Amino acid sequence: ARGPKKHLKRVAAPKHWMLDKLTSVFAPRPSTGPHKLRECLPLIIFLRNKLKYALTGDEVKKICMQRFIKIDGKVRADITYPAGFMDVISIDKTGENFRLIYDTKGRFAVHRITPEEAKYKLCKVRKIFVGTKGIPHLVTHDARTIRYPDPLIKMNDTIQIDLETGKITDFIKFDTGNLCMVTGGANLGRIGVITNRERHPGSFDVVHVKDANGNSFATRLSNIFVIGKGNKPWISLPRGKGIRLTIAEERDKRLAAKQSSG
Amino acid sequence: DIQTERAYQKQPTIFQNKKRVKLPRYYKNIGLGFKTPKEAIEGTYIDKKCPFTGNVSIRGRILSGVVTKMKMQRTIVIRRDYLHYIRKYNRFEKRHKNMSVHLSPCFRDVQIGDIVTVGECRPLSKTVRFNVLKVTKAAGTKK
Amino acid sequence: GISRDNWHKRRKTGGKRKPYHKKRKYELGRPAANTKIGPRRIHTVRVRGGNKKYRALRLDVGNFSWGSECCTRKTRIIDVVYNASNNELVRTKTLVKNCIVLIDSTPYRQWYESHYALPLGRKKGAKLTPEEEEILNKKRSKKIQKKYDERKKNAKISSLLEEQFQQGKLLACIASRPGQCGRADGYVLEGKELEFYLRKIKARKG
RNA sequence: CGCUACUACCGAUUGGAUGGUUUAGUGAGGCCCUCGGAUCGGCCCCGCCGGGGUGCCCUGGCGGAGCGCUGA
RNA sequence: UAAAGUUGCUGCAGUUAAAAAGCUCGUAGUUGGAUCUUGGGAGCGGCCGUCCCCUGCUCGGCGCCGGCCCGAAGCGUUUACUUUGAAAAAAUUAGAGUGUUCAAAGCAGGCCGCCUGGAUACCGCAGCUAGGAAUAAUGGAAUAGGACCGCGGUUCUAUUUUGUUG
RNA sequence: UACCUGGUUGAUCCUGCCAGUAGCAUAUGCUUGUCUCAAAGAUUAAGCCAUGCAUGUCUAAGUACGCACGGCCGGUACAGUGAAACUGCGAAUGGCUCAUUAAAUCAGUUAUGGUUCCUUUGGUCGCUCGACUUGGAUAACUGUGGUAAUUCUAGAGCUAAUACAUGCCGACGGGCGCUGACCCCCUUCGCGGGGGGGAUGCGUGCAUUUAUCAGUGGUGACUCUAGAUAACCUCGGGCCGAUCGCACGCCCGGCGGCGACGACCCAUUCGAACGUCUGCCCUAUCAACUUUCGAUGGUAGUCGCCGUGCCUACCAUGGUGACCACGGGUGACGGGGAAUCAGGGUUCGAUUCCGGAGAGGGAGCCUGAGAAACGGCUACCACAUCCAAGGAAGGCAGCAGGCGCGCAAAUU
RNA sequence: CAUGUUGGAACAAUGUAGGUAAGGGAAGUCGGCAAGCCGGAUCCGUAACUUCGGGAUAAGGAUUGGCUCUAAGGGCUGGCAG
Repeated sequence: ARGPKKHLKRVAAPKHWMLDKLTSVFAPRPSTGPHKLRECLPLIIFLRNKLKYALTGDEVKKICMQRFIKIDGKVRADITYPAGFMDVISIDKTGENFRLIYDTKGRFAVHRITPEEAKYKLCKVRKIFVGTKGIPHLVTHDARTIRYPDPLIKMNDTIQIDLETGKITDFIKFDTGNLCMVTGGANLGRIGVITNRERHPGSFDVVHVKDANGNSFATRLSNIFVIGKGNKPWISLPRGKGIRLTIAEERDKRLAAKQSSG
Repeated sequence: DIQTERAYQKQPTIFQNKKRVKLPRYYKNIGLGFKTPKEAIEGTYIDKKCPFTGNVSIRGRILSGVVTKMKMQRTIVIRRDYLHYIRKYNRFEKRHKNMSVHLSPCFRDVQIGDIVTVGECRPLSKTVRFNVLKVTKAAGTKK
Repeated sequence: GISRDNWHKRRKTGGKRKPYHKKRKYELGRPAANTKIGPRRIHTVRVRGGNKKYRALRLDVGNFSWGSECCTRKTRIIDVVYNASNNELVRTKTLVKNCIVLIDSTPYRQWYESHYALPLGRKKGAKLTPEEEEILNKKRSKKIQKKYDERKKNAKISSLLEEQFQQGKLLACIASRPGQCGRADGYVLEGKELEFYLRKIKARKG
């Protein structure tokens, strides 16, 4: 091509959307927004595939044009709006909120939370930008440029904004002992404690993270998002607690409920 | 010394006509834990494509080879030998890529056969994309 | 039109590339400003990203920074003396970056006498009969002559500069791209910078 | 050696036709610089002279030119 | 394409069947002798089997009281090799889950509203990563221009300190 | 399934091939009851195309005086509906094809600290110390037309803005720089010598240009981001809202909720381009290639959005090559993949997913964030259409269809 | 030196000796006969064939004035001056 792209093929729709092969040629190519193309979940897919509020494509547009859906504390009219990690969909009528969290597998978890919890979202600062009059800024993972920050917020740290206003409340310093959501690689959604900061001048720095069962792994620093201090997360975690038991344990644990039902 | 070119040869950052009553020399640490040599700090040379006394930032890859030609001025030819695995004939084959590399004049007494570390940067010229980061002396060679 | 393509020309080896695509629009070149010394003429060119680039084509004015005590005005550009790129850029009086130009001295002679309280150049015995610049040198209070008294000991300018003021024509270096930005801005040569470029004026003369 | 069938090869014809890159030459065209200036204006300043301030000004129906400025 | 071990890396043939240059030299190319790290303690099950210790120099805690014991950090002959981790588009392929009526397929569906699906593997070479150090490469000192050591002196040096002031 | 078998001989044992043998995927033959999936003008001709369609689009919310329609409470214009038209956006996606193209493309890997980027999303929008709303057109319309002809347009009369331009005051009283009249003190007999108050003038945001000074925040490393000063400001111009919609509230003409659109800058998102490292089929009946038409470096620019011989000036005499350079061929887009397959391999990939190229052949451009666009234009070349002979219009390697070529391929 | 052993006046045909011709271009003619083109130098480039010497100024191109500079190439006296 010779510019931007309007269409995305269904066969090039990313792995975790779970969009099938036989029904459609195209996917919902997300609107441009705070999250990347492959790293979001479009509102359309979440509202009809992940929840079955709608069947067809028209019925999703017939919901958000009554202005019901409210992603991270503001109403967005856009069936293909990129809803990414930590983003809270406050569907106001059913009495249900939805914080988009990475499951133990690659998928974004269908995760109901309380409005008391929904009041804030968690955000990873990407760089400490200083403005034009010695006024610093903080670029979050989801584009939330927040200025007059705390100078002790480094550029791996995660913060706590307020959805009603949009200003820093609490922050986690990037230290070993703090919890971690792994936002990339084959360990996408493993929740462990950081226990090694391995530095490399020039190339990418790798970070070793250990699960609550003691199942250790590693991930390059660009794909880790801290969600707590100690083994105590600030959010509500999906069921299984992002443990990622192996295929042979999943097999028995599927059967352990299958046989116990009759 | 310098200034047998047409334009006035200087470093574009340091100012050298300030009122009073050895020049103030620009040098930066190159990064990657490489030592900035004595002759780059003490010396009287001036080069925009030198990574010590110039505007060129070392980013991406750090490679190494052996110096083969030193007849281009303020730049050399290295030779990088490697083996290529063919999976049919479960054997290797001696290959080489002789890339053109910018030799900063701080690395003064270089001889051909010397082992040279290069650092990827922005394209200096048509074919030169690599500055010399350290020259280690060749196998043996007291003299 | 004219292009900057990295495929039309030869390899390291001297082998030639076959074209896989015809001239791309992003591989664009345009005809040069070749900007003159005349009364100001600056055309606007629309460039990549719908942004605005100012082709200076004729240009008399420009910003010239005095090196040593940082006085810079909107000064006239009277001649082009030396260009290290091409000696044909000098004759065809063209301003490009790293040009050795001549400018008006009197905007900076006006700053010196306001600040340093001494006549700069001025063949000795010459008198001002209107008598207004002599007001800008003399006629002060008691304790503020002291402010000038401690400034007269940092006054002695470079003797190579002083003769340029005495002729009324400062040697200056163009430090902007007039063809790109749309200004013939730069700075005034001092010390070893001037002592170099003065030799390349003697080298040309014979 | 002789008869036949077939297949390439040599072959005068400075053989012919298709591409390819290319010296030299002419050169459409767009684009660019530089001149140009067809026309279209809004004014100054004035005319026959209207409605108020005190022969001066302030506004309107309308009339030329020095085509005097200025812009596209 | 297999059959073709009749293209032969695995894996062919060259005395007489097709085939060793007439012979020798010879620079690329390929391949190159042996050689430098062994054995001991110790924890351990039924004489044997198994794990572990035999480099080096500031920030903080488990202290102990100018000195030690242990971690967080930078560096440490390299290379090939091996192992490990990262990173690796889906679809295809192998394959886990499930009666598309079976099947090729599909990613569905399953229970009396709820439950759980929509795993994982493989991805040659090159680059990243951290172990391993046999094998194969290579490097130290042989005019000692040598390592280990504090000495004696040399040139610019900018802070703990000569109350605010120079 | 890690497989063989017939054929030289009077007979033999070999070498050795011919031929069987099964898969595959093109075409063709004869045949065919059910039903479920499903290729399809790649191969020759990137040959030629009749005709139809394939990108257009209005909200409460830029503009609504077409009775084309319509409701009733006006005389404080507008009910509301709504073609045309202006405007804004899209038309650079998608589809199709495989002609080019052999370190090219492409794949894995990285870099952009060397650059751009409409929209989206989050910042920013009294930061600058100097009007209760301005100006004159044009379109639709009416009206008169020229032409064999077209999505050809002219002349004339009116009329709109989130179209085209000029521009205000509020904020706003001062603050910070250099200036300086002048103003109280002290110190020595007076000079000399040490600290203060301060009218006026000049300048004062961010964006942009140059130069200088200094060492908040971020990096493996900046000539980064800030900071201070000095100036600069493109008349073929940065911003610093003349914009519209709702329900409309509160109270001896002030204030206010929710939008919508626009905008300099900053990030972000979709990208895009330029680079890094390694990797490609056949050929030596291709052994030297490249270089005062850029070959390889250096310097200074021009130019570009940026890095760069990208292009010039001026130097230097380099640069690749038997580890196969350069040349030539390809019935060559590249990879994901496909077929076969004990293990190794061999062969294919036009083809739905990605990246690239191209729209008859080249070339040149406009508009725009983005195109060297072809369901855009301007040429030339090949081809071909309508014609009153003056002119005019064109681009199926979109979907169908049709001709041509063929062994070879579907419904206007 | 005095136009080659004479002058003057005209400016016809036909000559003899020089030229030039639109458009075509060897159709003229035994036959390109005669005429014409080409032509010097500098810078590129140069085929078959060859007895390897040649062919060769093969063929085929580009350039050339005037003016005004720049640089380069030397003697001579005591890595530089005169």
